Amino acid sequence: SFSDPRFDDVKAPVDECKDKDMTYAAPLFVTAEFINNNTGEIKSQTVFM
Amino acid sequence: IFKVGDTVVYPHHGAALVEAIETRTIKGEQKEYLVLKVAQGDLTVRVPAENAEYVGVRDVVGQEGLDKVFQVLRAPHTEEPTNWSRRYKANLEKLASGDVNKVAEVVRDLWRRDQERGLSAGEKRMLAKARQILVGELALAESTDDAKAETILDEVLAA
Amino acid sequence: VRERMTTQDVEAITPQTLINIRPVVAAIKEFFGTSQLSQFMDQNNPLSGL
Ligand SMILES: C/C(=C\[C@H](C)CCCCC(=O)O)[C@@H]1O[C@@H]2C=C[C@@H]1OC(=O)\C=C/C=C\C=C\[C@H]1O[C@@H]3C[C@H]1O[C@@H](/C=C/C[C@H]1O[C@H](C[C@H](O)[C@H]1C)[C@@H](O)[C@@H](O)/C=C/CC/C=C/C2)[C@@H]3C
Repeated sequence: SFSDPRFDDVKAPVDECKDKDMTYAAPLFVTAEFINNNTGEIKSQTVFM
Repeated sequence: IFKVGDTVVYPHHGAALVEAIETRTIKGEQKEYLVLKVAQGDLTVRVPAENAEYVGVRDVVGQEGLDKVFQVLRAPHTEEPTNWSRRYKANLEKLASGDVNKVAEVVRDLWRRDQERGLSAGEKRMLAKARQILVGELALAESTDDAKAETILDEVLAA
Repeated sequence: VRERMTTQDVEAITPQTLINIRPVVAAIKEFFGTSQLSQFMDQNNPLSGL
């Protein structure tokens, strides 16, 4: 499965990124979910996308 | 059987903790889905309490199992033919099997090996991963720390 | 994921093991640079940016 994307803050502000030639990014976080049909499970992590 | 707080050992993902029992349902039957989180990958597992023995969950091991794995250690007598690919396949099948005594047998075999000649990179990563999950099991069985269990190993690794 | 759903063994895998984010991050980085629609901001007066 795939559900609930949520963001963090940006890792570095605007002028510092424009100075040090880094991009102006922010991380994604998505709660994945793996379900086994035969025996019954969920496996819920917080996958860094 | 199960209560809140039992550090019950999941087979492959090491030892885990329980939080509660979810009475969620499929087809109207509210099964006892025990919510069982681990500390390794921060993943939470919900498992129905009926087929917990079918999936092979297991309670924590005691002093008799500690003496049994110490008996499996400190006994250096083994034979495997020199075609190391067969040895690699055998211990990988072991590692997918998931038994504490066999895990101890393979980490003592690889300690005997790298103590003697030297290992490959994948061999060293194999020994490190199996040794780390054995350290986690022994620490959560003896209710103590990683460095304590590693010193316990280093004094029982054929010392 | 559909490939390694079968080749992996069951009762051992997890969404941390199943997921490879590198084609997604390569698609994003291949869009923002080296595309037609992603161009430099034409700034020599504030009308030109607008
Ligand atoms: C031909 C073309 C863009 C040309 C390079 C510029 C526009 C040509 C029209 C004109 O002569 O005015 C098409 O552009 C896009 C996709 C296909 C085509 O790209 C193409 O096939 C050609 C290039 C596509 C991407 C290039 C990316 C990088 O190459 C350098 C850095 C990056 O971008 C280029 C700069 C683009 C900004 C231009 O801006 C123009 C003025 C200058 O020509 C440039 C400052 C201004 O007219 C500006 O206000 C208008 C931009 C057009 C908006 C985009 C339309 C579709 C610079 C040369």
